[PDB]
Amino acid sequence: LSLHRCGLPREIAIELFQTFVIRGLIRQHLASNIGVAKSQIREKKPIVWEILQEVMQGHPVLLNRAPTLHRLGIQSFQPILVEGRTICLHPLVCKGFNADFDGDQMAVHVPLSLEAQAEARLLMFSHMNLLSPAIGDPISVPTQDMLIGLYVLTSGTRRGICANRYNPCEPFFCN
Amino acid sequence: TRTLQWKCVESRRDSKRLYYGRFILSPLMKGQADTIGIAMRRALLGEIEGTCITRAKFENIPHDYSNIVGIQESVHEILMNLNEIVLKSNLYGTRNALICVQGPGYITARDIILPPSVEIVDNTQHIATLTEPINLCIGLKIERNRGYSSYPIDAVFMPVQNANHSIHSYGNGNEKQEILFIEIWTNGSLTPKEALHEA
Amino acid sequence: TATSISLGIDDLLTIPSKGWLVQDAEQQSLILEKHHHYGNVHAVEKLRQSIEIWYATSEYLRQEMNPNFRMTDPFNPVHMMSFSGARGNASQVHQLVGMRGLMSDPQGQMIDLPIQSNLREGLSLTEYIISCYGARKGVVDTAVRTS
Amino acid sequence: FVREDYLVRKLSAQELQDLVKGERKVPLIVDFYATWCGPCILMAQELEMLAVEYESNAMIVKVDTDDEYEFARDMQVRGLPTLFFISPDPSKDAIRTEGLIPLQMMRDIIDNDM
Amino acid sequence: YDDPPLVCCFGAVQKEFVPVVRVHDNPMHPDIYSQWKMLQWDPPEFGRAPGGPPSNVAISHVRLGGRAAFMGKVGGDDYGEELVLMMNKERVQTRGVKFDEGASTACTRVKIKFEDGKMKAETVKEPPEDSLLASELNLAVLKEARIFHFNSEVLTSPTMESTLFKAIQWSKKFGGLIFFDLNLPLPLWRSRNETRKLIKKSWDEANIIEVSQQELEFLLDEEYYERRRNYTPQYFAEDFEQTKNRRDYYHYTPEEIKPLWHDDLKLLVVTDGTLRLHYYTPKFDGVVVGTEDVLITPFTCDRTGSGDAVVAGIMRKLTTCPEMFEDQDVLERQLRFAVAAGIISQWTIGAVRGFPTESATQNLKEQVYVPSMW
Amino acid sequence: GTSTIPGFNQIQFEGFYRFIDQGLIEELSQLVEPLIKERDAVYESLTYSSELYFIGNIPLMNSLGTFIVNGIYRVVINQILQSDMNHLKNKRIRSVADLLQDQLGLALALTTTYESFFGLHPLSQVLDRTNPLTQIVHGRKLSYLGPGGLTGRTANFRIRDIHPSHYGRICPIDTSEGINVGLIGSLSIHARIGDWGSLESPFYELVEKSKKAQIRMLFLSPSQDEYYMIAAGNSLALNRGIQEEQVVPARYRQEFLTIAWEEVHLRSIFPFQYFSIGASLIPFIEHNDANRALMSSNMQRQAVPLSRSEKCIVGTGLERQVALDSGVPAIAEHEGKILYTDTEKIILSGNENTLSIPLIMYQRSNKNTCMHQKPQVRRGKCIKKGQILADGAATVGGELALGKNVLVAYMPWEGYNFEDAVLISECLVYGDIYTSFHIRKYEVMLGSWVEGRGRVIDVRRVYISQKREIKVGDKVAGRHGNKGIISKILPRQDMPYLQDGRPVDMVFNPLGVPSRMNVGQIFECSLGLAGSLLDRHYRIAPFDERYEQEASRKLVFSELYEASKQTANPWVFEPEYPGKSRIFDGRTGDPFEQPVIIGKPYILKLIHQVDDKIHGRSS
Amino acid sequence: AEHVRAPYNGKIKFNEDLVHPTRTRHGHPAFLCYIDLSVIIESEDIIHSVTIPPKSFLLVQNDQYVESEQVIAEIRERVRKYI
Amino acid sequence: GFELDKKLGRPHPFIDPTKKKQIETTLTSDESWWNWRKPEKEQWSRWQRRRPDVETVFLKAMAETGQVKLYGKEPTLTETSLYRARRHLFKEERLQAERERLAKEGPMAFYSEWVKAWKRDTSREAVQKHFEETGEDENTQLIEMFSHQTDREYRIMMGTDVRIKRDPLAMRMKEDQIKQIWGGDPVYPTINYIQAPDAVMDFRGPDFHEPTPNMLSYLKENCKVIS
Amino acid sequence: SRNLINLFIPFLHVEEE
RNA sequence: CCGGCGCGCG
Ligand SMILES: [Mg+2]
Repeated sequence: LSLHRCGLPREIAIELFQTFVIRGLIRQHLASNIGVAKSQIREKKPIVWEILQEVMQGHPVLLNRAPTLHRLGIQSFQPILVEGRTICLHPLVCKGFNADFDGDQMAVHVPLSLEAQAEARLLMFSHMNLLSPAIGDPISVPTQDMLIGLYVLTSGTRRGICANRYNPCEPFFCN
Repeated sequence: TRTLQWKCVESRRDSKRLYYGRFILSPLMKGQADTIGIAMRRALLGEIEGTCITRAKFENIPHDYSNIVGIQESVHEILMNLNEIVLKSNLYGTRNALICVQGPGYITARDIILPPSVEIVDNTQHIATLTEPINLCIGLKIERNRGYSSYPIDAVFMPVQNANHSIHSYGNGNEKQEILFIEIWTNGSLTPKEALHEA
Repeated sequence: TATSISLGIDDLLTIPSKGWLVQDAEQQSLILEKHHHYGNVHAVEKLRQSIEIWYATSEYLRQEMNPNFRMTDPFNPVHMMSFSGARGNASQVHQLVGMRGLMSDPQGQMIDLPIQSNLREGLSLTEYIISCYGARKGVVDTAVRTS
Repeated sequence: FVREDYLVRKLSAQELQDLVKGERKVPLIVDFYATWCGPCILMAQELEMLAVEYESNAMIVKVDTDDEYEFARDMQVRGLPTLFFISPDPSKDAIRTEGLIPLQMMRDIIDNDM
Repeated sequence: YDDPPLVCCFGAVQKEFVPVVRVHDNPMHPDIYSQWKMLQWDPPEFGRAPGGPPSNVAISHVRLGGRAAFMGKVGGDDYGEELVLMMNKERVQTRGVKFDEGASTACTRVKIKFEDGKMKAETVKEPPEDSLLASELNLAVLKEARIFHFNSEVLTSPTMESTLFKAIQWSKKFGGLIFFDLNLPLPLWRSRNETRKLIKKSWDEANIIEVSQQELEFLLDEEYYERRRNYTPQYFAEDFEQTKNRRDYYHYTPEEIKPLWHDDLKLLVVTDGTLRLHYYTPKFDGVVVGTEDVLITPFTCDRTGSGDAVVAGIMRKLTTCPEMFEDQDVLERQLRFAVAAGIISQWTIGAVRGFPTESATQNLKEQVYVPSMW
Repeated sequence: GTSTIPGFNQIQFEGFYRFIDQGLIEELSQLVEPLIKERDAVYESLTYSSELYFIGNIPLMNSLGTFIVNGIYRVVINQILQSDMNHLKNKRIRSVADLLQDQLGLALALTTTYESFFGLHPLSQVLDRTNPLTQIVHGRKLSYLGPGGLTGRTANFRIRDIHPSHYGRICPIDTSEGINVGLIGSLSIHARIGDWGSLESPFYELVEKSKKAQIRMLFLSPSQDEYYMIAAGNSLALNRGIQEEQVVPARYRQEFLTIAWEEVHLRSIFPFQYFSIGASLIPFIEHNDANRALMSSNMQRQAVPLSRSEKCIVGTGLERQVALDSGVPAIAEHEGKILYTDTEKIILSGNENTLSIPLIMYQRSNKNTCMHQKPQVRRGKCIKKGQILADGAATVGGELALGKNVLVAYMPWEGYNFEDAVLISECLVYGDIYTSFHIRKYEVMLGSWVEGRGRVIDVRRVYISQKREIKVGDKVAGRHGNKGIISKILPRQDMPYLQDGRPVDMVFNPLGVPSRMNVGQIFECSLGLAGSLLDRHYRIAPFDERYEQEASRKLVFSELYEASKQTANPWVFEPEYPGKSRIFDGRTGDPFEQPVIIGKPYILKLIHQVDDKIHGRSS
Repeated sequence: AEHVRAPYNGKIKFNEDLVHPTRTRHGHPAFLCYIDLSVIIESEDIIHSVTIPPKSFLLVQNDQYVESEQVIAEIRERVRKYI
Repeated sequence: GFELDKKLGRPHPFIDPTKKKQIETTLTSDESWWNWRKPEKEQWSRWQRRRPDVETVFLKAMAETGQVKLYGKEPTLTETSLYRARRHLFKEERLQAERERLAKEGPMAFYSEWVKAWKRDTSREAVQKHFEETGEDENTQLIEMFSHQTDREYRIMMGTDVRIKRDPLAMRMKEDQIKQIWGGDPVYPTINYIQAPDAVMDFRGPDFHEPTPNMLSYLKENCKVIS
Repeated sequence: SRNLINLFIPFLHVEEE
């Protein structure tokens, strides 16, 4: 995932964006009225998912873990449709949420009005919230597996007695 | 005659549904053995197709979690036994077979009336046992496919059980050649040599 | 993934001098117990000696744990998992490769028996029971840190 | 209402004497055991299984050597576990088996010698 | 001749079958055998480290790194073949085993009589284990073997008595040593004098003898040592260590052992289980302090085969350390190995199943004792 | 319980019998067997009770220790209350005997009040039937709450702590999570309830020469526990002195000492003495931190019975006791011979007595878990009374079987095992390795596929079966507090594979060991691999280092080398780094740079899963 | 409270007349140091010197043998105990 | 000798034997305090044996082969730590020696170690003669020789895989050397732990309680509930 | 593509009898 | 579509 994206389950997405999917169905003359559109949504027609995917583009959502200890406990992401029944979360935003993948759950909210959508897009997205308000340290810093990978990558040569068995009394690259 | 040769260095039939084969391929230039090994392993594990039963139809069963009087195994056990039948075929399409026997006795894999394009690998594979003379008619569906999937049967189409390969230095670094070994385990629907050629 | 750091029983490295230091502390505890029985020291002197000699031994193992990793096994998986700052600190590694030290009973006082083994060696039945004192404290203190 | 857990009955020297003296229709198997003997536990389980096997076709009894030591010595018992297979025919001679013999061995002895 | 030196075990091959049986005053439930393990960790004194058939000693000796051969006869039925297979899988030499096609293995024909109002039995046909003839002996085994081992169970059979004495003559001719591991069976506990007369010849034909504390006290005087154990001073102890009421580990003086001593006796070992190993040689005597812990594994402990492990360890160290017979310190150091072997053998159900290996025995010996005692 | 582990339901069994013995008479200051069968009471929602002569109906306790009211299984749990206030010698335990007799005191001042006691009393709880482990551990709980007992707010902070009087009576590990921590206890394996309401544990008496002492195993109430010097060490130590002045750790007067053997009165010799059933099912528990032992016990109670069950390669030896005392398998009530076996019934005949034993076939639990039974005997087999006849759900060969043995690697894989995520292979999916049956009840043609989608299996109340294969978002855990969510499923050609070419089934993050401090999972995975190659199973009692230093390491390393040598698999034991081997990337065929610890551990599937937690709402 | 440990195996060499005898909290005889005491360890190769800061307890004696990493010096509520 | 082995890094004592002095005479327990007296009898410790590890076994093996030399027969803890620090260089030397042996002897001589059924001469000269008299080149003979290898032998030979690169010292280590890694046989026999994978639990065994009676049948047996 | 195909052609080679 | 009790998860 990107730092500004999250994965939404298909059922959660179709529930949350139901009115927008109804509007998308009616607008392109594929539904006669609201009742027919709702019936089509209930039947899980293959064209319902196209409209859901279309209307979820550019519409942010708010994720929130249970013990909201600071303001970074709720953040805004761009939802995308993922297979399964789980919410896909970026690894670099887990520290702000204080979240690990051993049973934690999250709540999703959809801003409806244009002002709320603008607020979520321009104030709550993770790419403008890289610093913690408590003291100003970065909050989306690589941790654990990424940290070990970087440490191993930048751990230099073996030197001295750990490189040569005996006292010493390498390729050259253009770029 | 050929400078680069291949041969089967070991062939073994441990059971009716588990064949083994080891093959050699030397001499290879440095780096060729790794490419051949990885591509051959991925082809053997993912690209080889098999045939198996995918759908069985009963007549007097409420649900697949019920019993039949006179048959020791329930419907679920019968379906599980049917899922383990190993077949072989070179053709595609949804062929159908038939089980039409009268008890008592043992229903083995040789009791299946197969179309001419499908063969049984193991005649002794067990399906069910009849304790009394009750009628039993089962209609089956067989197709050739890759990977894995009237009661549906979860069919696993991969006929290669496992694969392995190793790379060894040929000797002095005149051209730093290499030796490649490939090990193939199949379920008897095709020999390890046939699996190698098909891959 | 490419390096694929892992963790085996062999990688849990106890410093080479633990057996030397545990033996010295055992010799001093044996001598003082006999002279306490002789009436040459009193109970508080014996109680202080056992607690402090085993706390000093436990603290010395933790101090030498990192230089042992830095000079002899720099790429040890346990050392890399904590020196890089990824997951785990020196105290938790000491519980695995050094010794668990001394625990405390619920009413403040320290138990006059050290846990001289680490988790790789395997706690004795007596040591495991004593180590359960801190396990109960952690869960109970959680119920009050949040409320 | 509750079945007993053990089918092998413990007899005294006098009771075993009366049993052997009296008329017998089925083979009689006499076990000599002591609770302090380690091998006697396995023999106890084996003889329970044998008693389950031979419902009414054989009689399985046990004698404790801590209560009938002199009786055991008289019957030429040199150690434990020791089994005595007594045929219902007084003309025949009994068989003494020493050691943890297999269950199939006891079945063979009972079938082809008693 | 290959190394280590071969030993020969002469007698009957049986599964389990502890021979030493006496009366115990602490019986458990007659039916609930799940209670009988409490008599394994609180055993009768005679059953602290029980011995068994010589096949147990042979198997234990091979497991401790030695080479052993079994000399005896089995039937040609299924049981004899199974016994020979069990001895073969343990790498015990079978070439000294004679088969009898017409005999039933471990089966004895007896006739039940009612003399003087009490039921009694008399042997009609001896089992093949007691029916080995001097013409059926294996001369190559007796020539190669450096220690000849047997039990007093063969003295309960006249055929095996004659065969045993012929085998002893053959072994002494070729230079082997005679190991008499008493293991008195149930009949031989009736009275002291008859047992002494019965075992006198074999006792005098032996260079190495192992007896339990109960066996030795029965052979000398049971009542005297029972009275000595029960003695308590009326007013005060003669020394402080006598105030602790510790378990009695009385070491018999060589003057007390003098009735049982003879000229060809190189080493006599009295075993109080694995706790004490009293050794006597023509030059010196002493005791090796051991220990036991069956309460460490209360659900798998079983003392059967412990004495076999002790005897096998003694033979294993004797065949490879000739200085044991002449050096006291070396003798104690090597007897600690047998103590460890006996200790491990108490931790498993079954004699053959729980026989330790040399590596485990050495490991336990180094763990239990301080390094200066190794 | 002097020489064997006692029945886990023996406290409930003895309590109810005592209530029938003296509780009925002491309160009346004649019962007839119930007309409805035990199966009939639950089938059509009645109460399993017997008539008292017409005063009322007295509920009857099942041999497993649970009552049935309105067709609902119920368990009566024990209570702790005031008889050093936290000393166990100033406490009492009220069993079902005290609770049933007390209600008789209210009843006589029957049928209605007993009905209202099971429904409303907090100490009467619905039996947890998730798996055989939950059925037995529920009845052995000890509570400070309930009427006459302290509330969580009422609870003192000095309570909820471990008291030294608890050793051998109350498990120091098992406790509830949350506000009720330290107030919900659990009985030890060898614990017993005495005649004064106190808990007793057996200790071995070491006594002088001049004493008979026919039975050396005697139970201590906590009042007399103080005044005995109890040692837990062994006697495998000798120097140039003698054995009696060798020093061992001991307990005396609430503190720990180190005295000579000659001053020791009692010995703690049972291996499972100080723990409950949950903590006694963790192999190599002495290498796990006690914090994770508490969570491991809870996780084992959430394991879902799988459609196909298999035994663990590595265990503790308490699985057989759990299976026997749970009642899930079929146990013979009469010796005899087997004559007929099928899915629906087993026929046993012995001593002119022929019995027919019905078998449970796809029934529902209170937690929507399926129950099923399969014969464990063949026709013509002799059976002793009390021997197994059939295997139930989560039970194989008379042992508790809550999980599967799968090939596992411990390495990071592209962030898909970040934090606590688990990466699994497709083989676990199409192989039906972790497939479980789940059945709901709703108050339609039989055998119809409704659309909660599932197959209608029973109509009386509609029961719908759901076959649930493993999925992304499902929770799996080992027996060492190592839990994780499945986040990715890969084809077998993409998983890392060993030097024998076999791909692994799960990949675990190695970073989860040091912070969690559970080394026992590394021991079990290595030994599980060795047992699978050697065709061996291991049942190891805890604290094996009492025999020698590094006893678990010697056992695992030597068994690993035996498997490597016998099967000619040099990667199984590597002298350079025992337990670890170089594995290959399934995507490139290139080896990973460092050797990876691999093995075949025992992994469970837990109830907490998706399809029961995903929620969405518009309006 | 920090512990001074012997850095080499050797013989401890210092004058006992510049230190005041005391008794530690563990019941052991010791020397109290109030000056800049110099302690010499005669190791296997080179004679080494260890500086003991004042206000510290010197737990070793002159001419005593010490091992490496062995504590040689130490620098630097009401509870009821029942017997 | 010294001052050149130390400079070059060749195996040498840490302390020069010539520039070494004793530690004189120390307190004889008659001029010592009670707490600093050597106990009259040796005390059991549970730490009296050195812990086994991989480093000791490998150092002993390379001392046997002469790759390194130690101060004594048993490597010390200092030497074990030094080997743990520098252990990759020695393995690389062993691997390079194996590569040179393969380049010198040829594939037929090198790989015949893991083909025991091959009895023909594997020298380069013999391969040349076989090619001359039969027309089968070195590759054909190599393929023929590998056709007699067993699966066990082939799996053992996988330590020579170019990607695995198993230690040649570990490949040829014998069982008695390997067992010293964990210290030898456990004192508690493993046979106590071993259970058959297909075993059915016998509930009438010595480790089980008595069969639990039916509660109703138990009540009726004691004559307390009427029919 | 051509190099890969040339690498996998030889497995289909047959020999003259 | 209302509240109590019990058991859990993070
Ligand atoms: Mg979490």
